[PDB]
Amino acid sequence: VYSYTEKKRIRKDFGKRPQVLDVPYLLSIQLDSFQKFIEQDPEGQYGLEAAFRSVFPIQSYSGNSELQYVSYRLGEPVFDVQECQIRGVTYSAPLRVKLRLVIYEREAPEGTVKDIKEQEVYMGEIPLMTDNGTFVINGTERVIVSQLHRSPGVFFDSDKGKTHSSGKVLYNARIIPYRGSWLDFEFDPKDNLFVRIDRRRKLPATIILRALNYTTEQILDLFFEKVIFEIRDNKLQMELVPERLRGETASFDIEANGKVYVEKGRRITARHIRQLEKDDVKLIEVPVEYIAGKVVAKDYIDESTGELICAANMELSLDLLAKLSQSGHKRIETLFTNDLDHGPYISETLRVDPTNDRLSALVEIYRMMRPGEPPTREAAESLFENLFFSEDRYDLSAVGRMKFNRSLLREEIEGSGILSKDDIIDVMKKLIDIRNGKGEVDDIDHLGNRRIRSVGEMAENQFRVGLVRVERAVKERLSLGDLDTLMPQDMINAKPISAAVKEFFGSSQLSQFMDQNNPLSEITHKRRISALGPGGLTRERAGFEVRDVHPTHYGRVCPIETPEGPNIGLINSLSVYAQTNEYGFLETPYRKVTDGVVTDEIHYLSAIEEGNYVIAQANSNLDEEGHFVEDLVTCRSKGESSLFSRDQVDYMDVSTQQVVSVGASLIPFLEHDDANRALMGANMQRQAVPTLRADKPLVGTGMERAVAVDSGVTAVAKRGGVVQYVDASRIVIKVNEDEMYPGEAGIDIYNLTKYTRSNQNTCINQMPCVSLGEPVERGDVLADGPSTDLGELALGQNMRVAFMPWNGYNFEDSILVSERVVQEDRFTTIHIQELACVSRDTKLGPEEITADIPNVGEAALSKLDESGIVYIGAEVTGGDILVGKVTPKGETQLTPEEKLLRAIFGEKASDVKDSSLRVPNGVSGTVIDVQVFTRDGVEKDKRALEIEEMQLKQAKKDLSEELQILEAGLFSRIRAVLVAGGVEAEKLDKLPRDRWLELGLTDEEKQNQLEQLAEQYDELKHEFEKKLEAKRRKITQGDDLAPGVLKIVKVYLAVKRRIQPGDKMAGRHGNKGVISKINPIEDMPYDENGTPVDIVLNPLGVPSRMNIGQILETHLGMAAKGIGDKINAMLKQQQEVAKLREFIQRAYDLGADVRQKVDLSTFSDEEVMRLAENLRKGMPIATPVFDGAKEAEIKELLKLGDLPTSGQIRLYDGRTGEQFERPVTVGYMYMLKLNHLVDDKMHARSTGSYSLVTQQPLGGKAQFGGQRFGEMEVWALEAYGAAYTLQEMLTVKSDDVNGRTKMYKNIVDGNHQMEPGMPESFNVLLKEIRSLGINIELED
Amino acid sequence: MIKGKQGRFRQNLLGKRVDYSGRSVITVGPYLRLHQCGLPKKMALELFKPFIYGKLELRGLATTIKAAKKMVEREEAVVWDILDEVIREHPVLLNRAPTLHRLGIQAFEPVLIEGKAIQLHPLVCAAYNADFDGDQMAVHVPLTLEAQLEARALMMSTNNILSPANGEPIIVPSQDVVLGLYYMTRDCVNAKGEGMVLTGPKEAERLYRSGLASLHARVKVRITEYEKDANGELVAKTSLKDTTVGRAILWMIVPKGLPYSIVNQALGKKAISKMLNTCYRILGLKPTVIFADQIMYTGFAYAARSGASVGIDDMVIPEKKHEIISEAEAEVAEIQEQFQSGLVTAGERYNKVIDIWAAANDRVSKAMMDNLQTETVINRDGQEEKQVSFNSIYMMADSGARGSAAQIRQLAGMRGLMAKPDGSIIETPITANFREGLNVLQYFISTHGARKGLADTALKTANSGYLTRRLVDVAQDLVVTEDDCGTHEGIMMTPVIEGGDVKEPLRDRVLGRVTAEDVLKPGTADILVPRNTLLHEQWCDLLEENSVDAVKVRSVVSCDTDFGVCAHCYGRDLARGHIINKGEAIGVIAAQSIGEPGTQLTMSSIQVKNKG
DNA sequence: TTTTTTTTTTTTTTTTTTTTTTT
DNA sequence: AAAAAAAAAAAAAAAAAAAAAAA
Ligand SMILES: [Mg+2]
Ligand SMILES: [Zn+2]
Repeated sequence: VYSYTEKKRIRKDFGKRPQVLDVPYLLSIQLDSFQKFIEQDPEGQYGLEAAFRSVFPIQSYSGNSELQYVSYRLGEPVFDVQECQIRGVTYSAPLRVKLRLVIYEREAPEGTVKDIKEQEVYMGEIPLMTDNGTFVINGTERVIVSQLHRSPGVFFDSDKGKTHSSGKVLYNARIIPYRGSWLDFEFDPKDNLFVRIDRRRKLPATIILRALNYTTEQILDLFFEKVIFEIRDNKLQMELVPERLRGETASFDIEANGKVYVEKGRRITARHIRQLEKDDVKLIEVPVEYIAGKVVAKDYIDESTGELICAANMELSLDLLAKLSQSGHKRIETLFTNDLDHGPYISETLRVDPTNDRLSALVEIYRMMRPGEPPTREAAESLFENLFFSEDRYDLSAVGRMKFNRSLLREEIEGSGILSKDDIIDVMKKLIDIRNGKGEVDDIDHLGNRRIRSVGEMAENQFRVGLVRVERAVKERLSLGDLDTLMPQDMINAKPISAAVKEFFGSSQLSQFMDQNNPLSEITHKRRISALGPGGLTRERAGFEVRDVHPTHYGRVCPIETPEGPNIGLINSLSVYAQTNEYGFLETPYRKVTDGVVTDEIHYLSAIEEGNYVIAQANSNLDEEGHFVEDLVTCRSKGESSLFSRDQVDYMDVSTQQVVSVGASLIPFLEHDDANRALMGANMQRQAVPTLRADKPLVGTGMERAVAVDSGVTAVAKRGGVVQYVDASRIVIKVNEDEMYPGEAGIDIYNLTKYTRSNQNTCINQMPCVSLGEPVERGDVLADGPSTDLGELALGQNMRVAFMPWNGYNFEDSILVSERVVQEDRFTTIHIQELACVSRDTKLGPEEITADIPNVGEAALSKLDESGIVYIGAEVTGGDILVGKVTPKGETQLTPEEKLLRAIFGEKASDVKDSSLRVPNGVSGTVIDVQVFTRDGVEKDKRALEIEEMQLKQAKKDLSEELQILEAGLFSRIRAVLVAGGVEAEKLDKLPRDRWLELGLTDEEKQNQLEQLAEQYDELKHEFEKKLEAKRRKITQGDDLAPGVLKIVKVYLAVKRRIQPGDKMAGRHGNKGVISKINPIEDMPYDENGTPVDIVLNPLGVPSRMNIGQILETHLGMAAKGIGDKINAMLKQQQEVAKLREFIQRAYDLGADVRQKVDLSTFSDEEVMRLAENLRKGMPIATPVFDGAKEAEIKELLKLGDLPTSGQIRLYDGRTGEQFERPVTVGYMYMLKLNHLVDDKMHARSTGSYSLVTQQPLGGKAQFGGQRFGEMEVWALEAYGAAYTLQEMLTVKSDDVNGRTKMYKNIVDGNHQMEPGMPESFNVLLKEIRSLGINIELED
Repeated sequence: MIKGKQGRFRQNLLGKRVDYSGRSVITVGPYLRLHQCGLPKKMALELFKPFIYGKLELRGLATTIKAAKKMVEREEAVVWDILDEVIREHPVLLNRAPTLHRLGIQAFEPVLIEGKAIQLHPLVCAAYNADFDGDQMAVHVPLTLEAQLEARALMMSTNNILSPANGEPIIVPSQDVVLGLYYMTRDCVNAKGEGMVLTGPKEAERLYRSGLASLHARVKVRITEYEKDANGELVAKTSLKDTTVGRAILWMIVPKGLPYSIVNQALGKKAISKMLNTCYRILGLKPTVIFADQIMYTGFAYAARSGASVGIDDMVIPEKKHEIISEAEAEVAEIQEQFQSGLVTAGERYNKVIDIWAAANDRVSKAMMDNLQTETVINRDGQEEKQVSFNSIYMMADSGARGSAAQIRQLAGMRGLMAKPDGSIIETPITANFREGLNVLQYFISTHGARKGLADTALKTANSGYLTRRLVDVAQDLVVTEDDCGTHEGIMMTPVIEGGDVKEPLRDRVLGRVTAEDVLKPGTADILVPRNTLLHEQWCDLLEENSVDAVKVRSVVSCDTDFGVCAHCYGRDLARGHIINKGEAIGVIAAQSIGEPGTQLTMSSIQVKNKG
């Protein structure tokens, strides 16, 4: 079924795969995170509750005074969003925390607290997030792009050592914690394990273990197993382990069990090992010389006198063997030595171990962290414990613990956030195992190890920083705390937390000014996954293993969409269906597959879980039961792809477009497109300016609807019903009766947004797209936003194009454009600038904004007002004064006679220099609004009072009219109730609306309801009065500004650019182009029946830079407009429904295999006529990205119109009137107008304003700057013989004031001549050197 | 004061915001000559402002200077006339953003357009490398009269047909002009106007314009060629020669000296550059500029009148594609089954799989290239016969307009086996051209190679930048300061043999460079050319006819000079042709030539094959 | 067999917000 | 205590020790 707004225009859809999981609510990653941050969590596992209970409780050292946290609440914001945009403050709200402080007596720790107190104390102010996932922080929407970073946990990374010219692999383990100090280990080239806590001076890896209080024997036992030995006659017998003999050769004749198992020189083959095990061959005689190569396991001490014969980790010499034999040491147990499988690299580390004392290792760490400090036992122990063990300075967060436990194959999923002995021990174990050929390594660019940090986590992090700081302050005060003489306001301080959090949401690299020049730009810039930011990979330190695309991005990150240039592949986007797992790893949905039945139930899989199973690609067909029609269905596996059997499939994709992002799934026919050009097309679409009148794209993808609805700027309804009263600035919706509240419904008052500036100078204008009285269903589109059209997103506009190389003007990639496209003015934006003029108070009196200005003609003052501010609607131009501002004539100059004058005061009527802010050169405009802002204690002047009264009167009108409309709804409800009971018509309509309860009504609930409504009416009166007073107060009170400013007046210029011969239009498949000429309507080439063509692109951009998608788009657009022309012809003849209904039904069928299956039979022919009216200039066609529309369908669709099947038509040449041979393509490629506008690019310069200290011409487009003559151009001139031009680019046009003036004189005087002579810079340098005692003389 | 960025030693090197500057987006400029740069009005009344003041106050239209200022700011009609007068001949310097080459600061004359976009002649879009998709060029001006003469003599866009590094021209028809030329001259077996003898070229153009004879029409005409057979004399010979009507039409643009056969083929991007270069060598410079203008114009016009447009139906797919792919699939199936049995190890199985995929890819590529090319069977007024096709994709590829055989293969044939992100070649290739659709798996695979290419280019940008900087740092010292060092120790150049694959003959690597010892013919006691002689093209031809396998050439690697390098010992400048005149710096010529072409740089028994 | 000289490989030293100073 | 001004946001030098060579 189709709602009213949907029924306005059904988009023909070519899709085939039945959707099972519709597109989710975009921006979910943002709203879910932030609601997680602020929402009162009773369990308090995440959010502000978690941070508070982490930092709390508090108490000074032996203070007998404990500060505890009770609860937290987020009060209402002081302002609301719209006035926040107007004013400039953050859209923040207070954060009131209920705290409790209790203090005991002396020698009563456990005794009852002597005194208590509790208060809802103010605890900082926190920014909030609007309904679009944006933050209004300084009169502008800042979006906190979520970041991507290496997850906390342990990552045994090989770290392939391409250095050393040896190929050796320096296996590296890195226990990265979420909060604390790192801890990594690596094998050095000498096969010795080393540690460098926090990347400071490397230390032997053993050190921490012997700093962990582990004895050398304990260290050896933990790292190494042992081999038992026994002195038994000559050639002491040792426990034979045939398993240990694996990967070893018989260094001696193995003749045990009366059998020659292995003669000397032969390996111990599997045959011999099996024979040994079968006979249970065990401890046997072995040579002592063979044992000589072993290493002593324990610390053998001569028992006769208790003298250390030898500590462990020493090789066995026969003298030592005899010595221990005489002492009675029957046991000669040695560490099991090997290299193939049990390489004891840590034994070599122990050999390199400089010391063994625990305190010695503590001192080693103490010097390691803080070099050169005085060694100390207590401080060293505290350092060693607090680096890892102490919770406060180290915390593997729950994500970190989970990853760490899973990496070490622990049975457990949850544990403490601090490490332990066994943790590092097992890390070392697996590290040596990997180096010993037991275990592969992880790759950090596998999304299982990458993690997605949203806004909420970042806010919690910064707020926890603030909490620990204020807690430190609290402890400071408590240690000096007085006895119950101050409640928790002196101990507390809101300033640090507020400063920290506003520093984050404001000045941070992840709070970018929202990209608002299109709805798609907004939504893409929200759903963004950046690899930069704190604790991340800086855009130059990152290499290439991360700028690449890993084979798990599929379903979690769009390969196509990413900015190019400096940082390519660091700023990946998010798939359309992607989510964030509870830990924060990018999951994705898959269709559960039980046997052949692909069950429509959906399961969300993380990154690692994907590999464990085998998945089918989305466009694998089915047979109405979920069974794969092709039994050996293509499927993907642990980074692989093969034809798996019909039963060897555990999951299937949800839809044909979960690999891409919305920023690139809007592309149609994306399948028939190279990845490079699709990437550039997605980047282009993201920055398309919203033209004057939105135009529904003629070839969409079915994703434009959802993108526009969920982006935020479409004024989506809230409750269904009827549209009581449309308007250009407001829509009022009478609610449907069922959806009405228990009382006082019938009111929506959707305040549309008339013209206002965007964050890139593009009008954000919302227009109403509902006819009066039309019913509306919930969640529909009442008012089109900027670049929206009945809900559908409309970025650019259609334009009938003809791929043919015209006379050159489309040479490289240029684009003709017939005058018609600019004549009918379909590309024309409404850029709205914001010039801000301020009035500071510097030395020598304040700045004056008076209209009185010296040295200005009457023309400038003609349009100003008396105060000095231009009137609204003043068609200003270049150079006109917007604001009349002046300064008090410099400073203290001349001589002490000037000080005498100042004592007497000067004698100047003017006594003020001109500093008025004019229109920037080269821009027209019609002033819309001029806001005035006043520092408190500054009396509002004439213009300020004018605006103040205007806004106050308008606000009075607004409150009055909303109250009136709500009262009208209330009385309509009263009348509806009075239809039954008290229905006296004459008595009802005789008396006025003063009393509609005195009418007769028996004992019924109706009169009780009327009494409730009357209470609502009186409450409405009182609430209206209070809102009115509050609004008056807010308007009247002066707004605090930056220091030293009396008042600032900001004026919003509005301009109407036009498509012109330097812009940069671009299709959607990356096919850029700069408009090269605006031809007359005639010179364009016109098809057979007269209609010209509005663009002539260059064909030779197709075959190379292969993006043949756009040709398919052109053809399908041609067919779309063909059906449109057919419907237009039928309507112009005023055909009778049957013709229309039949034709539209046929066009919508076109369904060899499709999913539309629409029917216009039950369509209320009036609505069929409305549909024809909305389709009479095109039949919109959808084409999901990879379940596209095949060519044969396009041929049939064109054939439905009378147009030729080829997609090509003969075009006549307008200028001559002959025929182009070689018939040419003509279709409707939906072209954009990217906001690289020529008149924001061009910037001339002859002798404009110069610089401050460099004294060169001032650089920058914002200040009339000339192109920079960098070094490489200096080389370019040197290569040529041209020298004078270089010598003049360096001296007579950079800094030489005398040379500049002389050259200007010569030019105006008519002489073309530089002045030969060394530039004065040489003279300055010469005197500089002569300052030093250096001759630095000249020569010949 | 003598240290750091503000140190007054390294101060004129950091960068200076030069006055009289400019900027704009760029726009194509056909109808311009090859030495004209369409400059906007709104930017040419703020560049030549002081010049306007001078010519205005001098003319007396407004004697006082402030009146002149207020007149120009008043847009009075006279100021347009005065500005036209001052910019009558006042060369401007158009500079692209990264100025690797020494052509990247070429200078043009101005012609004023309306609007705001620095037009730019199409042919000179190559040296700049601009692409008219948002590229922005800066306009400087030379003030002092010496600087004007430099901008007109040393840098004018019409005195740099030959780039510094490689001798051959860098004003070479590029994208649409070559497609137009290609279309304008192609042999069609039978078409309107077939089988007739018209006249010289004039009646050929008359026939085409009237529509009587189609553009492609194998027909005999009477072109007369003025060949320089005699010593510096235009010897004229005329005769009934076969050609095409379009070929006769194009012949009118060729200047006198060239022989007719220079344009009788189907002019691609190769033969057209060869024609332009031959015109250079035979009739000097200025005729080459006139001929480049004419070729660009008569290429654009007939490209338009052709209307070569890329309909989708012209990317023909082989009907044998699916059969070949099924055969390859069966092959990999048998190989995999055999590997499962253990008869072949995993590595051998994988190598065999990729090899048979490569073989199938070759088969499909040959099939599609055969369907695109030829394949046009048409009656010749008798029976049928086949001719090279006119499909717009194939027409482009054969012409070399933009897109060689590889890319059209990717458009119609299998698009290959995309290597995994590491670099190892994927076992299962992409078996779907672009005309048919890709699949989520296949497209997601292609993104790997695409993004790796993009990132590697982005890095190689700065790599080539650093390399150029080092080179110009160690080369800027030199300057050709000695006419002749009078040495004898020049290296002996020979054709370079790449292990049995001699590529560069003695032609190039001794072209122009001055011989040290007198070239001796292989015949004994037969001095071919004297000692200190310039090896221009005719002497090179003499070397070819004598086929000298080794000649001693003076080399700058060892010239007896104190602080420079001999003029003779350097050779030709390889930007103008004649021996390098005293002064022109070669170090910052060299460094940049060995620089700029850096980003293009990618980041048992012998069988005798010849008679000898 | 012992001492001295030379090499080499390892280590350590080199436009906006905040902080410190002044009134 | 408030307001205004200044500055922060891997290469190589030296030296210990190991190894060569001469007395
Ligand atoms: Mg470009
Ligand atoms: Zn020389």
